[PDB]
Amino acid sequence: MDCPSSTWIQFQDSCYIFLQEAIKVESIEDVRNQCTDHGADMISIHNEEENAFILDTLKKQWKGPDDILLGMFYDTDDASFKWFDNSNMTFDKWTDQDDDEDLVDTCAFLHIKTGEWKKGNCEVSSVEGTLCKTAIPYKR
Repeated sequence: MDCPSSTWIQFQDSCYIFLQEAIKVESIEDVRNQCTDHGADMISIHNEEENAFILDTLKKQWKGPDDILLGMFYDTDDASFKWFDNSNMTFDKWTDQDDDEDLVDTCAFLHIKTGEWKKGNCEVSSVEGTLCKTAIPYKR
């Protein structure tokens, strides 16, 4: 087992788990805590392979919402969307959305249906589930 438990789905070189945890999310760092609690961090897409993986995988193993939070945060200083994986956003499935100055009002969620993302950061408490991605040093 590369992954901690069987609820962890191994993909390429990482392990994924959805834990629909209802917690007071102050910032996306708070929601991302749900994952860090498991030694993981929020999901991070570097290819459609990941994007479309999560997409089915979510519903295939776990429940599956219409959209899962991406593990992407909006650094308002850089004004960038960043992966909690701490790696460059080298891939993106951005859909055409409405976008004001700040998209801090919204967060980034990958759409379970199509695999499209929304812009933002989850600085809202309305997050009850995040996908966690942790890499496995076993395959690193």
